[PDB]
Amino acid sequence: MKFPQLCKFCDVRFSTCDNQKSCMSNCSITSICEKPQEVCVAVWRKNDENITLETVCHDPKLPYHDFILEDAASPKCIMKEKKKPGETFFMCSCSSDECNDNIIFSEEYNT
Amino acid sequence: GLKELLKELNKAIASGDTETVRRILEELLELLKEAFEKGDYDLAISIASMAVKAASYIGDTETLKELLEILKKIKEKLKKEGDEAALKAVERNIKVVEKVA
Repeated sequence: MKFPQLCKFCDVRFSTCDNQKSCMSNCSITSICEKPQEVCVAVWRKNDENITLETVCHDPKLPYHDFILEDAASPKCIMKEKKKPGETFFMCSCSSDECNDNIIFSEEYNT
Repeated sequence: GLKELLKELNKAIASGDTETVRRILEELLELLKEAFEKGDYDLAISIASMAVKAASYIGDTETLKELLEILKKIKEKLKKEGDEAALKAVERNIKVVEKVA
């Protein structure tokens, strides 16, 4: 028996996340996932000037927004772009607690 | 503060440090009572999620039953409120706890 992940789970919210290497979800609800196999998911969408961020739990056996989850086993929510007409769409999935609170578009590097 | 407590909780669970888990659980329960009494139900749900994990790890059935009780109170309030994500979260947490309390 596996204790489920804890995830941000605000569903779809308006967001200020834009032109940033990483963003905090600004979601005030951390839920236990219902099912032990579920992972955390974040979906960032920009349609014209309207930015949304969706935070949920999801079973990676299933598509989400008709896309297959990528590297759901990763502890970090690494955003990747998907092809969606009429908007900019990025998604990530991850398997550490509250990992969809810290959405990563790019890392910082020591040089 | 709560992000750091979660990090510390998971480090302790991973390493078998039951004493740290028990200490963090006590802190979470205090934070939960404060959030609940202030009517900050999103925060209360959030804290409760963490407390349920900690109490589960150490097998603290009595605390799990206390958490179920406070979650049911939160649900009673949110049923009236029209914040669907919060209501769904409290309900999701109740179903998880009901496996162990």
